[PDB]
Amino acid sequence: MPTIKQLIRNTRQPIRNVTKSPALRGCPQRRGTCTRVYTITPKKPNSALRKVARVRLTSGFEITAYIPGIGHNLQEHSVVLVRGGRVKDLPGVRYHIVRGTLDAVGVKDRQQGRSKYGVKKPK
Amino acid sequence: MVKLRLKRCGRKQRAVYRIVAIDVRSRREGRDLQKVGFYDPIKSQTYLNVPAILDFLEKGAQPTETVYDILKRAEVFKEF
Amino acid sequence: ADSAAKRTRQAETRRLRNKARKSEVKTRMRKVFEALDALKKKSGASTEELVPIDNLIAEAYSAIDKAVVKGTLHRNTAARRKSRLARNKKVVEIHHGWYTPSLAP
Amino acid sequence: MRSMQGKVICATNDKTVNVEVVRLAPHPKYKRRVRKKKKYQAHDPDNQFKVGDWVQLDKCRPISKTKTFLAVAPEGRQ
RNA sequence: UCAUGGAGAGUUCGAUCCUGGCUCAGGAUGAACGCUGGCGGCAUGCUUAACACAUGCAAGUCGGACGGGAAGUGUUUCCAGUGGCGGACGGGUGAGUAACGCGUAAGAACCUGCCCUUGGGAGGGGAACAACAGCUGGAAACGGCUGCUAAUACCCCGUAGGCUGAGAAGCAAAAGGAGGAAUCCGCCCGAGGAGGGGCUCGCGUCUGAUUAGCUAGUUGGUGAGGUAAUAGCUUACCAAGGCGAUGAUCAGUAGCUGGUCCGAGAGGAUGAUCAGCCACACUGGGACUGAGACACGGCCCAGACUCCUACGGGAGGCAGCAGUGGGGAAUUUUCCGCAAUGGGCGAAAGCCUGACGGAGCAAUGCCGCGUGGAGGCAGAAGGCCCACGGGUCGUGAACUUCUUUUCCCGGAGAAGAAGCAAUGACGGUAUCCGGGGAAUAAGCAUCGGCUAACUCUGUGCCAGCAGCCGCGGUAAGACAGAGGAUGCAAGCGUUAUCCGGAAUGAUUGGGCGUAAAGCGUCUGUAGGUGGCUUUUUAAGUCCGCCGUCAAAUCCCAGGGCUCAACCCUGGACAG
Repeated sequence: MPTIKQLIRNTRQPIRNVTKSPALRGCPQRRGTCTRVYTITPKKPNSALRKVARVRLTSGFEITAYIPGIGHNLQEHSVVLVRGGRVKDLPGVRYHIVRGTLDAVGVKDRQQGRSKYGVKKPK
Repeated sequence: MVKLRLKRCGRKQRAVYRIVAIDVRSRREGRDLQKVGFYDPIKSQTYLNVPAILDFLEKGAQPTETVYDILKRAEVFKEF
Repeated sequence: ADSAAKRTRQAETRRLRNKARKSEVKTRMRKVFEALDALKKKSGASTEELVPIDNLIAEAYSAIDKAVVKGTLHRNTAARRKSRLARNKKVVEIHHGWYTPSLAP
Repeated sequence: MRSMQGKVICATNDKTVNVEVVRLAPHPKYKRRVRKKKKYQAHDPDNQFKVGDWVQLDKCRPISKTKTFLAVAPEGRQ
């Protein structure tokens, strides 16, 4: 790439920081409607039953979001609040569900790091 | 014309005023050909820059009320 | 009526001045129309030229009458009256420019 | 300001000449000196310019949409 | 002297070097959510649906222009109407607009009420139109005949350093009011200036060639018109031009800039509040008056939509401030005041300003402050862990004294307001003085490596965690709990967006034998670069001077708020 004419045509441009969440497309976290609350398995090295809610969003997408924590109240057609963040083990799950927010209760009996799970103080 | 007038330049409850000779149609905090004067009503000085006020009053930009009152404190008024 | 009108008062006065200015600009178009009309006739078939200019000059004076009168009232700026009086005397200078008054710079 | 000297392109219009104006310009991000051509319509009531002569453009009153210059002559100090 | 700036780590492999990608450590948000929440100062507060809008208010004023009437009994306050300016400013939003719209820098063909300077003028007449009185139509909204009236309201004649025209010639104006006067505010015609606009042009102004031709008032010329002014602005005829592979045309996106944030730097992204310019005002399209609009709260028409109707018809534009509803993860009070400041009007008095000045709510942000200070036998009670010796929570607490920022209970009490006095929404706020009293006040992440912090109990590829690597199949420094520790602190975390790191788009700063990559080779157009000497102009280049790049911001130095944040004054390199 000489300074003359292969480069005052253009070098090229890198695209963007590609969006790591194609939904949520305004901004960070977005209200959701539960459609399925099924349970899938990770890839080969792990072994678990991870419990994800496939959730329709208010944006216009439908997307399978993970449910953190131990206990979960989430039945059919409830309302959640999804956020970004890639669960590695599950192919397709791109998102999380916030706990302690609207119609998704905090986890049962947790006393270490409660702000990630929406549990008020005991004691 | 131009109307020599103050503009509020300070925080809340402060009232540090500039004397600017802007066109009268502008909003009260706009832009000037030459920002001539100062007025600090709490307690401080008032730089005036007499030759430029005589330039604009010599041209005929009438001032407002209290700008004229500041101009009546000092002996600025000469009709030449 | 209401205690404050303030803009319908405007629109009333705008209706009135619409009537007056519409009307008397139309008077100006009529008198310029007659001047250019008779000039067209004496360009067409007159056969004696330096004599009948008194009528064209008379109606042209009425044209300069209503032109400048409507220059006094605010419906015509300067360089409107200048452009149209200059228009009429362009036309007169052309009708004499074809023929018997010889004019050269 | 400056005039804009430049070659006459094609004068198949009365009182009207197209003029290439060649202008060096620093390209912004990369620091060379790229030429850009821009051709204009100039006025001449004399229309005494053939193809290929080179004139100087000076701003005047706009004559048409594009014709906003009249070109007379360069100085010629070699 | 200048320098005030550049950090790495993990992951390919049994290991090693390397290329290369991902991920993190750093800042910033107009932010959102979770947990927790003492105060103060200053900012900020629909990013989304330019999506509809209930209610009130957001633009008036002038009786010293004029006529009437309606309270008060010579005297004054008001008033619908005709007039005068103001409604084109101020406020709000960014849908459009890739374009002289903006930014910067020149130019000539113009206009300009209010504002200064300046030369001259204001004789004479006359007709009505509102108002009003009567009749009458309508639920309302509005009207309709009949008469009448005044003026700074209209019309005519004369007169004019103006205009038209080559000249000849013609053409054109006025208004009075206040006051006893004095005089002042005016009016008409000119001539300048300032400021404000209207135009034109150089340069800068996003991506896409899987959009290659476009353009026929199109690009010129003349004549006729037109505009405040130049102009295909418009029209008839003639010429065939004009733009484009340096991206025309089309499609898509986007208000722009002082600036903000990042970066060592070059520059990358972006345009909230602050400020300047543009555009829009329910969606479209028109014109009217005025100096100035094609006018947010003007008019007329069409379209869609909501309200009223007595069914014939009317009325309406919150993207003004507050507010409601919807959408959204998410953005407030249907507040006080014209005291200041700035507008508009008026001779003044004053009036009106949801601009603006304040107040309220919200840790939304930046800054400051507190939750105690000093001592505390090294003796006890307890949690957790222990080679059962003990260790550690731990001077921590308990406990003794000191103090009161804050808290409560009382007193005082501002400037802000302008030399005639009076004039404060804020507010009895800020600040100060006195009386108790440690009293009223600490959480949230993390502890496998990056990355500071670790052991124990339970679970047994389950529950789960996770930013990347990956932990989890019986003793887990990675899950869950406890203890302890770490880092932060009225905050702490997660997420999203942007830059850094990233030399991972490279001018500074990369590569092409084998890692991704040299066309199969060759001719050659456009274009790019180019031998030596001498001479000339100076376009580039360099130096001086000058103009400008608004103010605010950033940098330096002072100054003010008890400091800081923030505010203010002056100065300037760059470029």
